[PDB]
Amino acid sequence: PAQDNSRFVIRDRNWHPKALTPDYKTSIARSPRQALVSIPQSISETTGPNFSHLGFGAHDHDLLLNFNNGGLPIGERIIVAGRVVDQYGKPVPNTLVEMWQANAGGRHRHKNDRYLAPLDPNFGGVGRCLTDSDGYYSFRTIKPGPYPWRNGPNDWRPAHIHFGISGPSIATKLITQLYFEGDPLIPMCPIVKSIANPEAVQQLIAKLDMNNANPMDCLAYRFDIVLRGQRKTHFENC
Amino acid sequence: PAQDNSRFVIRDRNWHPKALTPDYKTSIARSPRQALVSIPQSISETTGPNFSHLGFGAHDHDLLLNFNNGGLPIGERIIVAGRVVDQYGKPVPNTLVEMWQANAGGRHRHKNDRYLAPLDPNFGGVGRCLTDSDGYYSFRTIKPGPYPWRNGPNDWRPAHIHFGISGPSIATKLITQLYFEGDPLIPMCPIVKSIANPEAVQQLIAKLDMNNANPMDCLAYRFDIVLRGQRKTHFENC
Amino acid sequence: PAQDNSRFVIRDRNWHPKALTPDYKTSIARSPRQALVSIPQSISETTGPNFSHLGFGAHDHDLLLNFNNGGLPIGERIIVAGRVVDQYGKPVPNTLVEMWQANAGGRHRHKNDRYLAPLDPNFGGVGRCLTDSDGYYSFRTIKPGPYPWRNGPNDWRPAHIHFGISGPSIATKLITQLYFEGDPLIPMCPIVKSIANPEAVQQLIAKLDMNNANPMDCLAYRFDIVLRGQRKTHFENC
Amino acid sequence: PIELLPETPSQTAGPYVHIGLALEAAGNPTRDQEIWNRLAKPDAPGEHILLLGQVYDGNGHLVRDSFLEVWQADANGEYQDAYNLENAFNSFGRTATTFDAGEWTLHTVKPGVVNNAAGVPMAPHINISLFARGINIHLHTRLYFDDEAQANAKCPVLNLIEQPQRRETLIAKRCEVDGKTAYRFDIRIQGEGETVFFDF
Amino acid sequence: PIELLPETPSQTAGPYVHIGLALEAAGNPTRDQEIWNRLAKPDAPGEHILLLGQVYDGNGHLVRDSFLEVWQADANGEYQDAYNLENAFNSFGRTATTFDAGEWTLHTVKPGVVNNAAGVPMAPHINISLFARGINIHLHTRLYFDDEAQANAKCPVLNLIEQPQRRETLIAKRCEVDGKTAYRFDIRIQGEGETVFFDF
Amino acid sequence: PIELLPETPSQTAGPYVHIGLALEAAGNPTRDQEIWNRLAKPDAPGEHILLLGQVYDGNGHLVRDSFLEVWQADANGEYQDAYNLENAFNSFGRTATTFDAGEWTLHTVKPGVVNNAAGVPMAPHINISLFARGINIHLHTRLYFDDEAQANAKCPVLNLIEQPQRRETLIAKRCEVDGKTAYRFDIRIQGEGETVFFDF
Amino acid sequence: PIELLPETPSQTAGPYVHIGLALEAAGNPTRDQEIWNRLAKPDAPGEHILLLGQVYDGNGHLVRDSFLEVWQADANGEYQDAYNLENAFNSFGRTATTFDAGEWTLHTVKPGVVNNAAGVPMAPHINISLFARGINIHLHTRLYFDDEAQANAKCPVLNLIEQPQRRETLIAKRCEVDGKTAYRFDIRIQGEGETVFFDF
Ligand SMILES: [Fe+3]
Ligand SMILES: [Fe+3]
Ligand SMILES: [Fe+3]
Ligand SMILES: [Fe+3]
Repeated sequence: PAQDNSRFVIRDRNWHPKALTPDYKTSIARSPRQALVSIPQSISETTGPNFSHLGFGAHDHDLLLNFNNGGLPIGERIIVAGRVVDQYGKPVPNTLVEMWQANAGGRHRHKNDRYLAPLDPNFGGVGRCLTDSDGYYSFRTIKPGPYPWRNGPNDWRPAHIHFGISGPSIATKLITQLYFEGDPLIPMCPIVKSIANPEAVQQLIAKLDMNNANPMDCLAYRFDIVLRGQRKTHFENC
Repeated sequence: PAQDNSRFVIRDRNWHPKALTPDYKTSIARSPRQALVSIPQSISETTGPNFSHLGFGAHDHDLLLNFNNGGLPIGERIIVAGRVVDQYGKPVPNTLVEMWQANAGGRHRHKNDRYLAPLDPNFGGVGRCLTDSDGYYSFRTIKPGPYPWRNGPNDWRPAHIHFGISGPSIATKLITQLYFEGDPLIPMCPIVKSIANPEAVQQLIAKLDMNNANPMDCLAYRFDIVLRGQRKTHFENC
Repeated sequence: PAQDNSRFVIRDRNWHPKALTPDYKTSIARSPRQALVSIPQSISETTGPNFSHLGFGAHDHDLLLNFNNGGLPIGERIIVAGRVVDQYGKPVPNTLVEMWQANAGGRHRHKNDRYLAPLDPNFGGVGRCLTDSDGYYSFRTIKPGPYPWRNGPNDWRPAHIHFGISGPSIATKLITQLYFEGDPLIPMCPIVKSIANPEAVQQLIAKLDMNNANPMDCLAYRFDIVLRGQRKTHFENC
Repeated sequence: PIELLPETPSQTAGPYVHIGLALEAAGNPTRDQEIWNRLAKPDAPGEHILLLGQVYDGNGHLVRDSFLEVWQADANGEYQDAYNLENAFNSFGRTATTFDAGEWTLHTVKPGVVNNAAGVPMAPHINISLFARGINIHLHTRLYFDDEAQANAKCPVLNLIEQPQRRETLIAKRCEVDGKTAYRFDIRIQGEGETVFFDF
Repeated sequence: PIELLPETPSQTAGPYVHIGLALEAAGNPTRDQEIWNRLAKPDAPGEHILLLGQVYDGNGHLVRDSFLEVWQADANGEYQDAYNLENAFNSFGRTATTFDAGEWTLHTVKPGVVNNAAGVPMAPHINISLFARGINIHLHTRLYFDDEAQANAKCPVLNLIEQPQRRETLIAKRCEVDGKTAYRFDIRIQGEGETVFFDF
Repeated sequence: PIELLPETPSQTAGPYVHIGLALEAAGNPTRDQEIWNRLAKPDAPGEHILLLGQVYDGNGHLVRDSFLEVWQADANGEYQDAYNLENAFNSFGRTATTFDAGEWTLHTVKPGVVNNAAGVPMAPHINISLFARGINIHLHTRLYFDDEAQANAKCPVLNLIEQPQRRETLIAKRCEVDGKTAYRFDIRIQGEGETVFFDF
Repeated sequence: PIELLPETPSQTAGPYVHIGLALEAAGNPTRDQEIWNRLAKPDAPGEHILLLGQVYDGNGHLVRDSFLEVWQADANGEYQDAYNLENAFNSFGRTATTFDAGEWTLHTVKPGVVNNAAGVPMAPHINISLFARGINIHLHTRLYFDDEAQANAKCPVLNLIEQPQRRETLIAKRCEVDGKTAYRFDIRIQGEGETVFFDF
């Protein structure tokens, strides 16, 4: 069993996007009108699942090989690497990082995606990696393309990869999106503009990593994730 | 009886805090959804109570002696003085200034305050003073300490003293809070941030007054209150 | 026994306060007129006491409980934490950090303090803590209040806690004072102004640490101490 | 344009408003002279009435920490500004709702008629100011009486409210508490049946 | 003040959240080992229950693309952090609502009592995290049981909610589906009967 | 050039230094274990001596609030860094002058000979650090003995002081207090007969 | 903090201070009414005294261009602020030291006892302000009498000076010049036996 020995730095809800962001239409009916009730951290909030004993497949992180129907996917071959640290800069080892995206044309392998860009018979779009001792993760995929959506009459989502990070607790569990360096669609997207601070948007932009690129093969992008700062309990209950 | 001979400058409701300020949680359910109906000023609005004949006790303004159970309060002895003027710079004489606060630890003498900091057996936290001929008031008290409250998970109110000023009319009546110079908790408080303009937050910050401090005894703080401007009626009903 | 294997970076006596600083009156008769004689470092200077075997009491670092006469101190409950590192950034483990202060009112528990603010029957004002493996220390106390002193006619010491740090040697031994963030009394104090460089005064100002504060309980302040750099001896006696 | 000195910004009264403006209600000892809910002494002229009400937020829940200030004319329609506890009538008074008494009470006389700036008579009204935690700047409102239907229909202030259904919120329903004439005035800060708040 | 590294901002899980976190529910082929809605194997200790519920938006319409994550203790009140599919019980699980199944399901045991930081026992609860399109940052809530009324009134977390009417939204109503013990938990994100959400 | 992290600036010990570093002298209750003026226990090896002195300012007046810290080797010329109150000898100790006792006292043994970095032997000395109000940064000095004239003339540290008349200030005069061997060391911070202070 | 209008900076009175403030001592013709060294007319109440003294610099040399101003109470301990030359006694006076008269003189009565702010009686004193070339901002001092030893030991101002040796500098020694009661008060601006100067 797990023990209550950790405390997590309180979330800055002015840094994160607000619940009600009108330009992103679906958020109007799906946001609370009442205020969130603040509760102190206990064993329920400070503990979380550890996925070290989960059986990962050999190609679970390799989106170029985990679907495979006798071929390679069409699109810009890239490596998406980075490190998962907390707010104190301390690495987060053996944590679960899950990712999903669309193909080179902006089409997802889902029944609800009725977009006219075709599917890639060799691309699924799912990945999962367990961070190492130093908090490092790596994925091999193709660069996803942008896609339109029914929000505004001419709205386009930028090229992105959705990310899900577990962390040491359910208090650190985060779901976010990675964007690509220089994409002109970033300042136009309502989901990106749900974030009020422009410095907060910068944390979501993956930078081109030529150093980590494989010559004559694939490019690379760096994306570091910062989870809530973990500290030990002190002076509690006197 | 009182007469209708004065008109008051209309309140700038963009300077003052708005009714709905989401970060201050309790303001969500306690703020009008409908607009305020604008009405002209009549004898009902332009008149107000005069408290010159109220029987003030000797220590009503001295919080160091008005409670007293055989002792002096623990905390930073301070003098809180200032002037009450209207928007035209005209002094407001013989007006009621009332104040209340917490002790040096952040504990109020109220049954609803369940904060763990102890009560000071020699401190009440109430004060009242009628301004002199030039609009000056003065209080002698101890500097209150910050206190936590159930809003966000780690929200702390800065050191403050609540103030109530009557003025010539019910139209000039105001309740506000005084904050202390250089307190790092000021830009972090949701109640303070309910005021959008930072130049407005500055009017609430009491400045250290070394010139008014009693050497080897107590320090002093200056806090000037500005009420709505009073002008005489002209060209009304032609 | 201890050995001579270390050398300490020479003290910058223009960074530190000078001996003769006229505005701090008592420093006129208590400062050398002759110059300090410079001597090389030997085993006498490069060694110092280790306090790992000293019998620390349970509440030696907790000023909220180490005096106790059936109660809790009145004042702003705060945690004073930080790290002790040398000029190279190397942590200083198992070192002695000692501290002393006044109460919430500015009164010390000493016979020579004749200031009119009362003594807190539940507060002593002494604390000691041995740093951990990474150089971290922590104290739990109440925020001291400013106090007047006979220097100038209206001189007031800012809120401070005195600190004593031993370090690896007698050459690293230091006594300093911690000041609090945003206190308007800091640029007016003659003892503070004894330090010419304003960037040096900044090292003495403890910053508000919200991340280390215990929600609904107490606030926290961060204060990092930097001692003289320790390096190994090279090319000595050829 | 011409800029004057800015007015000091308003801040909420806070939860502990009672320790400074409603000492008895805070469970603390009172001073010799206090400003409370007894505007009229038994031997004062006019029809002696009792006012009581509750305050509701947007979720229809009671506001158990509200503070109210009232300003009204006497039976002859005059404003007595010179506050003194020896007077048979005082035009000013304060009241509050506590956790024990989630309902405020006020002992006064029914006000007389007063004219507006234009000389037009206004219906018998009581000016109210509401303060509480969550209310950044106090709310202004008026209390009108249901048995003054003729005057309420002619009031220049009440007719400034466009919709007639909103005017009804400012009208207090006549009831009886212990054989005494009483009027009930419930304030709904937000939502369905929201009370009209003024700006002047 | 002391400024730490800012946390990576949250973004909506999006409409296609299922392809990466709920593969079977997305109609796509699964991997060997998947994190899903069966926390307890039929041979696990404690009272075996079935949990179901629907998620509603502000217009009273169903959210058919929501993704939920649960975290609960075992029958002895212990959190099993080491996730393994060979375990009789796992404290973590994942469920979702599809266009086919507008209702989510979860097969588990009733959690035992766990204490808070101060050592005060909390009532049997299930920590829930809600993700969906339109939800920028996930919503945190707790599920409580109706047949645990005594413990529910003594819970330090449930008593932190000022209004008693809002505490009822976190309480799941007991029913029976095919002779198996079931509890229904509907979540109303916005509007009337809006579920209490937490911040920690 | 190369810049390292700046050292934390020094500040005066202040008048109330005693409450934190000399508890008994402050008239306050002591803790179980304290660092004080008894370096050597009666059964410790070496010649047991008693040290005492006074501190003078620039006007020849007594400094009744000074705090002193000492660091010395044992009789065999070794530095015992592992501070423990169970040890027969401790190389470190603290003392102070109060308004009651304007003279400090220290109970120790005469130190042995220790070599410098170059291998040259230094004369028997005690390293002293002086703190007080008015002293922004502590003063370093050494205490030499008058009955060690031969060794004092050969000391590489004592010979770094250009003028011979200044070397005499660091020399303690042998006297007798209650039939016990004692040495007097008076410190003159400023003026005529000023004590040599070091920098290292 | 609150910043007021800065005070006009002080400057030295200069070597020719006499032409504007001590006309007779400058060898220039006087005006009808002059402020000088005769505070008491021969018919005034109280013990009539003569005050004299010299002013020395840091090298023990005489200051022959100093200008002094005195402020003292009468025999009853009262300050006579309304300056008029027809009065038997005036609380204010002016004296100086010239190249001819390197000694200043003052004819007055011995001041009575006055209380401080707290109501504690101060010993009989004379407030002195010293001006001269080389003195940028005037020096404030007090003159006390030696035959008032009992009152001098109980004075709250004289006991504010830490060192007893420095309190003796403010005490004037009693002598007799031509059968008239005289007190000598030498002022040493700098060095050995330096007079105590005040700040208020
Ligand atoms: Fe408050
Ligand atoms: Fe997407
Ligand atoms: Fe101090
Ligand atoms: Fe000149």
